[PDB]
Amino acid sequence: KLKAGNFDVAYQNPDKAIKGGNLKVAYQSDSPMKAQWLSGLSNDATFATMSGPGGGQDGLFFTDSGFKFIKGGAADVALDKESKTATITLRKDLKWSDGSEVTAKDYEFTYETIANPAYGSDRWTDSLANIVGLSDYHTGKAKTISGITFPDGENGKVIKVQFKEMKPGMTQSGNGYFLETVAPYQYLKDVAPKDLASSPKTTTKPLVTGPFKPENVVAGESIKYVPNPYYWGEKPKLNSITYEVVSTAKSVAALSSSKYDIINGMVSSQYKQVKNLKGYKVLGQQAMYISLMYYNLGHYDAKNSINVQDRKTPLQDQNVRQAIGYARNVAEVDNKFSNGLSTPANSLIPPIFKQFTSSSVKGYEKQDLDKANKLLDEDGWKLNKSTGYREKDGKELSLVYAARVGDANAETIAQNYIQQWKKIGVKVSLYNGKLMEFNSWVDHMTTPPGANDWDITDGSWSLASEPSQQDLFSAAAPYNFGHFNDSEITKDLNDIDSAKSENPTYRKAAFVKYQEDMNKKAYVIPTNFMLNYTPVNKRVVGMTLDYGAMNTWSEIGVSSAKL
Amino acid sequence: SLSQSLSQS
Repeated sequence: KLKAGNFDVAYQNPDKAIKGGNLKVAYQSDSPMKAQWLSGLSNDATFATMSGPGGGQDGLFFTDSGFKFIKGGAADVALDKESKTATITLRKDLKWSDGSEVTAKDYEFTYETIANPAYGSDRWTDSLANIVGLSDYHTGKAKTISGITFPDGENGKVIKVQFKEMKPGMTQSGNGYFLETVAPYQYLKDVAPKDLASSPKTTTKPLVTGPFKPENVVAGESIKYVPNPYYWGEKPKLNSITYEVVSTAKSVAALSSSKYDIINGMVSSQYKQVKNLKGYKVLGQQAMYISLMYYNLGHYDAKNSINVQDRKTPLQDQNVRQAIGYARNVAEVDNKFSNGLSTPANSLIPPIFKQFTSSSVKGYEKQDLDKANKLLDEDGWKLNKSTGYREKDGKELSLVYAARVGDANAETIAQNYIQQWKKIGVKVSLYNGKLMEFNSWVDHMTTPPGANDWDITDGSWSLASEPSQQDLFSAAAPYNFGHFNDSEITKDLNDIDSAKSENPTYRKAAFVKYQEDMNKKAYVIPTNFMLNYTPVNKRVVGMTLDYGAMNTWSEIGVSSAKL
Repeated sequence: SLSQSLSQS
C-alpha cells in the first residue's frame, strides 16, 4: 500500500506564539555541511535547504503554490513576449545584511559566477545559452554579457535580460532560463574568481538578504541565525534559529529528546519510528524529487562545454542498458524498506508535476528478468555456462557500481541489485569494494572530465520547480553525469521549451515523447518517486510545507520554551 | 526549489 498525499501540509497550532524563542532545526545528512551562500557555486540540496532562513541563497521572487511568479517578493519579474525580454525590478528597500543596497549589478553578478569559468561553477546549462551574448561571455569571446542591461545603471534597481527565444517555463520559478538570485558584488569584487568558492566571504562570513542572517557558521556542522535588521519584509518572531546536520543514526533519538523541533530530509525507512512520536506532528507532501540510475557513457569537455559520448563500454549497446534496468527489483526493495513512501518511477517526470507527468508511460518499474536475458542474448552476449556470466570475444560482461552511502539498508539494497544482475549474467562489483561517501561521490561526478572507473551509479535530485530537464541532461550541462549526447533527446528537450510549447496540449505531447524516448534509449533509468515527511515539535507555531507560503521564516514561532 | 540540487538519498 503506497501512502497518498493524505498527510497534512500544515501544523495548524491553536497555541499563540511567544515573542522570541529559539527554534532548533536539523537536516539529516551523514556528510558534513558544505556552506556555500552563492547559488551558482553550490550543488547540493542539504545546504540549499539549510540556507532557507538566510533567504535561500538570496532568492528574489515570490510564487504561488504552483511555483508561478507573483509580485511582492524581494524583486518582481515581468515578461514581454514580442521583445523577447524579462525585466527584473528589485525593491527600493532591498538591502544586504551589512546594510548596503542590493542593486542591479548584484543580479548580473550571479550570471558571472556561473558563466565565467574562472569561478569553477558546475551550473553552466544550455538554458543559459539562450541569453543574448551569454555564450560568448562564457567562452571568453566577449568580456561583458551583451544581453544583460541596466535601465537605471549598475547601482539602480532594474535589470533587463534579452533572450534569443521565449520559453514557456518563464512564468514559473525554477525555469532555468533566467536566474533568481543576487550575489553581493561590492563585498566580493576583490576576491580572485578562482578563490571565491573557498573565501570566508561565501562560506563562514557571507552577506545575505533574508529575514535572518548567519551570525556564526561552524564549518561542516551548523549555522546560528539571528534576525537581520535590514530585511525589507515581515520582522521575525524568533530570537534565533540554529540549523545543524544530524546523522541518519541519531535522528530519531533527537526527536525523542526534543533536541530538534524540525528535522528535514529524513529517509523513508525511518517513518515507522517517527510516526509513533506523540510530541510531534508529521507533515508531508509529494516530493519534488527523482532518483535514477546513471550509466557512464562518455566524458565532459569543460573548455567547450560539451558532453562527448565516446566511452568504450558494453553500455553503449541499448540492449545492455535496458537489460540492466529490467533486472532490478525496485518494487521489491521499496515494499520491504520504504514504509510505503517510495514508489517505483515509470519516468523521469515526477507526480508533483501533475500536468506533465505521464502515468501511462512504461519504464522499468516492474522487474523482467526474462526480458533482460533475451536482450543480452540478441546483442551477442552469450552465457558461459561454466561461469554463469555472459561473454563476447572472450570478454566478460563485468561492470563497476558506484553505489552510495545511505541509511541502514543502503548496502543491503545495493547488494540486492548486484544479485539481480548476476541472474542475467552480468558481473557487478562495488566501486573500491564499498559504498561511496556523498561529498566524495559529488566530486567524482561533477569534476571534469569525468572519471572512467565506474559504469553504473545512482543519483537523486531535489528538482528545480519547473518540469523541464534541460539543466539535468542538455549537451552542455555538467550535471549530465554519464555524458550522453543524442540528437533525438536534444530535440525532445528543446521541443518541450519551444514557442509551439506555449500551447499546453503541444507541450504535453512533447513531454510524453521525451519520457518515452528517455526510457527507450535507457541512458538513465528512473528509480523512485517519493513522498516527503517532516516531523514538527508540537510547540512550533505557523509551520507549513505549502509551496505557496512565502513568509514562513518570519511567521514561524514557538508556544513554549525548550528545556 | 529554484534550481536542481543533488540529494544524498
